[PDB]
Amino acid sequence: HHMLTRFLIQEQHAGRINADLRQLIAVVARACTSISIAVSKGALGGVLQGEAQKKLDVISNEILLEANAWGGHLAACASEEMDHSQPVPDIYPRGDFLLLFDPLDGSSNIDVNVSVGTIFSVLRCPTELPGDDAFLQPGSKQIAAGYCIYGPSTQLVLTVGHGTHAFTLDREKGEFVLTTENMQIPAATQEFAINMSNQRHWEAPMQAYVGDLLAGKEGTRGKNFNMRWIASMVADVHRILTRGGIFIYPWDKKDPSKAGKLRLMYEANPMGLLVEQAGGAAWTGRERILDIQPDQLHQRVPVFLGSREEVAEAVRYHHAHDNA
Amino acid sequence: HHMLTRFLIQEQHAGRINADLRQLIAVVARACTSISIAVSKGALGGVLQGEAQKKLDVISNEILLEANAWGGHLAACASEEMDHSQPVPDIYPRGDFLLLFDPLDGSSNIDVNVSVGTIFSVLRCPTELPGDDAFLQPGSKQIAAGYCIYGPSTQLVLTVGHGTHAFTLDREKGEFVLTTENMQIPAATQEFAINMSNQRHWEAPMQAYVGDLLAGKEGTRGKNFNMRWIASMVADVHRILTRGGIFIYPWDKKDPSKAGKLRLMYEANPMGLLVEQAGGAAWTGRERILDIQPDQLHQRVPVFLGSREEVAEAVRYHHAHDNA
Amino acid sequence: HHMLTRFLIQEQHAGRINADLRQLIAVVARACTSISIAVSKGALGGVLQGEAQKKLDVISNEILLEANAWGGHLAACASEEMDHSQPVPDIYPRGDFLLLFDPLDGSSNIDVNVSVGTIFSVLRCPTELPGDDAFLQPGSKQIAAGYCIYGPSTQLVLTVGHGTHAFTLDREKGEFVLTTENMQIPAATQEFAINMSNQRHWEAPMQAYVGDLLAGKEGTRGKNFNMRWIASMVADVHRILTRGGIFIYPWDKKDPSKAGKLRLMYEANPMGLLVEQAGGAAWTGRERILDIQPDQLHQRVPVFLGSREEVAEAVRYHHAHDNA
Amino acid sequence: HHMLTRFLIQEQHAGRINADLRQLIAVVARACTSISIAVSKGALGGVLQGEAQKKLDVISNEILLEANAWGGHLAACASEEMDHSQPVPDIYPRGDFLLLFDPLDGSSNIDVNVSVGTIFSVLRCPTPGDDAFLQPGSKQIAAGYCIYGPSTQLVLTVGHGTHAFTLDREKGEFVLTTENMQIPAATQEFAINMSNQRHWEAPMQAYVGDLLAGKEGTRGKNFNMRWIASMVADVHRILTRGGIFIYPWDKKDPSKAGKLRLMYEANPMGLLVEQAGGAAWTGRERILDIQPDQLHQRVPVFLGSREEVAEAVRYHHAHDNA
Repeated sequence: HHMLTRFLIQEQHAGRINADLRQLIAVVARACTSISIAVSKGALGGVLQGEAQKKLDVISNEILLEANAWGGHLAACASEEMDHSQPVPDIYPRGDFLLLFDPLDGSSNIDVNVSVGTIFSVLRCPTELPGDDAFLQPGSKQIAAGYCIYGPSTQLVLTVGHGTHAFTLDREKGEFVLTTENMQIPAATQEFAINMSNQRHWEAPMQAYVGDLLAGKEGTRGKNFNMRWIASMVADVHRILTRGGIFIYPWDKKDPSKAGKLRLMYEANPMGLLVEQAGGAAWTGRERILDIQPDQLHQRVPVFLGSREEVAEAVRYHHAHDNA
Repeated sequence: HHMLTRFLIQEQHAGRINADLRQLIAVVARACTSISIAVSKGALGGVLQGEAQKKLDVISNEILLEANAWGGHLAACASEEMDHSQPVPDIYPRGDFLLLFDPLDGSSNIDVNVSVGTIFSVLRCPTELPGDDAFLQPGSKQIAAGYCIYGPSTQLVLTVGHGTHAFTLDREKGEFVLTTENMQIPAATQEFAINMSNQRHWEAPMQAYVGDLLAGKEGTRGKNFNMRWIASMVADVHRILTRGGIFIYPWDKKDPSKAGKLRLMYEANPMGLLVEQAGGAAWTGRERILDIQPDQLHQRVPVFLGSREEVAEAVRYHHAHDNA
Repeated sequence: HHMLTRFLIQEQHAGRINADLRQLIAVVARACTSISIAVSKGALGGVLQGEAQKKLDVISNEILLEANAWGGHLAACASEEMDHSQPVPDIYPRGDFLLLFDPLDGSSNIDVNVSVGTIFSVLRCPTELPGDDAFLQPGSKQIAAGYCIYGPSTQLVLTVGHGTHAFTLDREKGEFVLTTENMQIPAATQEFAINMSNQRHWEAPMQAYVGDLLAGKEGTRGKNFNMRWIASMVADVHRILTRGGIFIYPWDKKDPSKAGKLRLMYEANPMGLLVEQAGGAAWTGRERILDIQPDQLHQRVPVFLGSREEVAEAVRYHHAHDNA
Repeated sequence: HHMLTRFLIQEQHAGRINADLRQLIAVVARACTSISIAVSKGALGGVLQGEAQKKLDVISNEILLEANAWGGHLAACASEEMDHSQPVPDIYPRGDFLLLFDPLDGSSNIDVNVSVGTIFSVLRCPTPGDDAFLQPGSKQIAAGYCIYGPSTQLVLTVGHGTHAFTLDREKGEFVLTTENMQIPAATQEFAINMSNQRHWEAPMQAYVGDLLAGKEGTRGKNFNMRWIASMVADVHRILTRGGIFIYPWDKKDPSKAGKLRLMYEANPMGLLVEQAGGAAWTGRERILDIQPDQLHQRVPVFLGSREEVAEAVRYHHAHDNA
């Protein structure tokens, strides 16, 4: 059994991460392990709802505002629940990392015992007193991204720029163990995850693309598709990282001013990096997600994730519509 | 702090079950606890896929073949994986119960860390040497039904004909603890669970019904709908038992011979009883599921489950079609 | 590996126990598992003292008062804390067994994190409404005896008259696993367990025996001795079952009325049977413990247990004194 | 619940320890948690005997050789099983701490499911080799043990009292359960290996003889005894409810000044006992003031209720003057 701790040390010896980033990823993994234990207790733990999300915000903020006492090397932190990033305390040393944290992904499933998750992303603080504006970096500047999925088992999935790697929580030991090295997303797929209840709100190339999925063998695609919609992004992506697929949360006309539903800095960029590092693709329908220069901390963006040939197909429907 | 064991003893003192059925439900609860532990280990423990299902068939069949040594009171057992029911060994005392067991519900999710489940149903043996034909009873003759859902928490949901009750596994104690007495499914809902990739294969009233769901506030329904599709029936019904909704797996033309996807005896009937004991409805689109006289052990049937007003609406679409 | 449940089923197939006794031993094992969990939590869980003993009496008497609902087949129960035996409820089926239960052995160690234990003994009820007098049977009439020791690991040690066998609790599974079949106590030893602070109170042969142990190689014994005194009888005897030794709690003059410290029915007889079934000896210093016909349920008796040659030597000192 | 982690952070804000010592105590706590899990599995896990001790030395030396990767701030490490101290790797940053580690205390109990323990001691490296470890016990900046019993408990001092934490097995974290442990000044409980009686020097035999005489002798009260042969377990009882623990000089190996080791056992347990109001003496002098001569020096040990230790010392001083 190859422990996460030995894995991160090997990553330092290979020269892919320094000691500071290894220790920060350790703080996060311990935080996710704490979240895992609370979620695992269900209604017996008191965490089990907007109240469930607030309690995980509490557990997340506590661990992460003491993170520098235990090797976080953080300059600043940004939580999906808060409007602005928060500075690190003066009582502990400051480091050169910006952490973005999504404590509870898949909030509508917290009460109904479907897998939920935590998403995190690590940027570098530009070469002090970092503020909101220091977080506005393209996804390609992430130095680490990952999620922890709380399901029948607890799994940490991470990348530091050299592939995407899955670890399973050994509950007896309280430690993560490497269980899938170098996750690989097959280039093609017959499985799509999209919220089909939003069909009438999508723009035309999006409706044309899905309509062809439905037509299957009887349509231009020549093969039949199947679908899932878990409404935990972490669960849908975890399936895609395991056996391929496409996940889509596109623009829709319900809130026309909103560029999308998922947030660029907290969800699209970290999941996008994991997917690319597993050979997947991560696009808005029209452009590469990781190259967007963010304008605001909480910017929304359409998300097309997964098997790269299928993302390429979906992108083509959009470019062909724009060019018609 | 209300233990499953004490709950069942109260059910006996209340005259709703006898000692034999209480002990069989204890055997089932223990078997689900063991499955829960194996699934919680992920790739570290064993289940981690056809190989995953076979390992769960083995863990289930071992405990269930020694059930009568520990209060099973079983005359015969039928596993969803086996073509035929199996008699219990003569070495241990025989009882008056027929057990239907579905060891792994949601098999396409076993390897991707989404909630899966076990489903079980208890019939009374007619008054010796029962075979497949002794299992062919309408769902209204079930004396017990339930499932165990392996999610971020492990929960056992059960009925013996006096409401539907959810217990959460206390992993420290190894025992189930009552966490929701008298589950109730709201009469109306705005959530549907159906595999929308199969749209082109449905019959017309099914397509008209779903088309109106998609139309939402701009169509005859006057309200917008949201959807999930987890492809673990236990997870979708567990959401409905918690907060309402409708779950549909209808007839489709992909395999025109088959009346449906889900099995009447192993899936529709036990989940149907749980849903009804929580104030929901359980219909084929045209008739009450629990009144069907089964013709074969592995009979398939279309399934419309959940909020009773929404199920009623779906049924109306079909009855109106048959009458036009 | 080899589960306690399967071990007991094999013991039934061999004709050494029936189904009733197997199920009762299961009830006891389950109760010891629950005590084990409470004790493992220390001050965090509840047990942490007379209040500690009372909390264990409560946990024990609760499980044992519903024992016949789960296969206890008990006619009556006697706890060392209670003055008299208690009948089983008429609401549940009555059986043919008398259970003697010592919930907390080594009570002076409960608060200082030294191994403690539970001791139990099973008699058959003579062929209705058994009272204290039905329990007054010689230890040779026990059909089962054992203890559970709560140490750094939890282990159940048991005999049903065919050797003594140790099972280790697998905390992940919640089940006992065979870890030493056919425990054997070496005939000779160099280790003694006695409370040396009571030396001035012992009778003369007892003082000469121990004086010779102290003299070691420079005295008549020709070998040096080492000693322990834990003041948990289960821990001292557990060492003896693992690697030999002698355990002595003799008569003393502090309370001249009292024949000894340990109780014949709750401590001497069950531990004596386990030691004998492991090839050791169990004597009062003058006669075989398991042949004593008890006069009262709480009779005390001196105890010399362990390596049979060493026990024989201790007995010789006393017989030579009585004959001089 | 008050977590060890929050406890250690308050100790830094109070100015009693710095960030380096807090993180090192965290490394040790994690290492003891890992030992605890292995020991809890008994024969089911592997460790359960010299083979048991070696497997625990392996688990211990592995974690401690990467300690500086996780905030050890170690300059060198010394294990009871090894002859000499071991330097820390150059790959990781060096710190200012000397760690002495006793991975398995009470080795004769590892196979028979009686409480065993780990003992540790932290010195500061002067501004490193074996000789750098030769500091009197009064220069320890931290000491403690972890006792693996029915529960797992970490007992610790950093020079401001002695404090017990209980392992919450579900959470994997230590929780404060006895703040400011206090050893009552007097006692009626003694822990000594009575099988060694004929080997003790005269004052030791007279002292024990008077315990046995009890109310019929000069002491005027009756005594009771334990001997667990895990030092951590006997001292843990004393830290909970008083008593005296004695492993004296004896004539079986006359060259050896005692059985227990000064650096790995006597000094750390002595500091915990003193910080709980107890006393820690050789029978003739204060243990924590001894200047060690060698890393593995042995010393007689009299620990616990200070009045009872003082009584034991008086028997010896009177003998040396008679």
